[PDB]
Amino acid sequence: KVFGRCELAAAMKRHGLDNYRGYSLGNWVCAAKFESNFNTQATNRNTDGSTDYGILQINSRWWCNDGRTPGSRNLCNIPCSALLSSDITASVNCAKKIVSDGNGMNAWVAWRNRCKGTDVQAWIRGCRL
Ligand SMILES: [Cl-]
Ligand code: NA
Repeated sequence: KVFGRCELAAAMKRHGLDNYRGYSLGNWVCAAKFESNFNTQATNRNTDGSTDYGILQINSRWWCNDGRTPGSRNLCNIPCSALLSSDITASVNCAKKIVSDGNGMNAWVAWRNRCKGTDVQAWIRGCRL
């Protein structure tokens, strides 16, 4: 599923991401924009052999099981395929664990490089929230 910007903002809000660990909704929508371009089906192989999955490009080295990442953990206790669903519940639940891991949203390199310090409120501007 390719979400609309405000459609994704509404779904992230319903699932409790709006100001989760102090990160406003625009931060989450900005991260999704540059990670996946709002595509739930996005996958990307990393140099280390891990893969990133879904709207927030969650990595198989720590967070989900894909059966092909040697030495990895599954700290969200989910198949990585669950992160590609049109229903973002699994991605949101796993993102809450990741953002709580100690470095906040710096866990998402694209958030640090393209969202951090920017006018992230622009990502929810015009949305009925
Ligand atoms: Cl933080
Ligand atoms: Na894994």
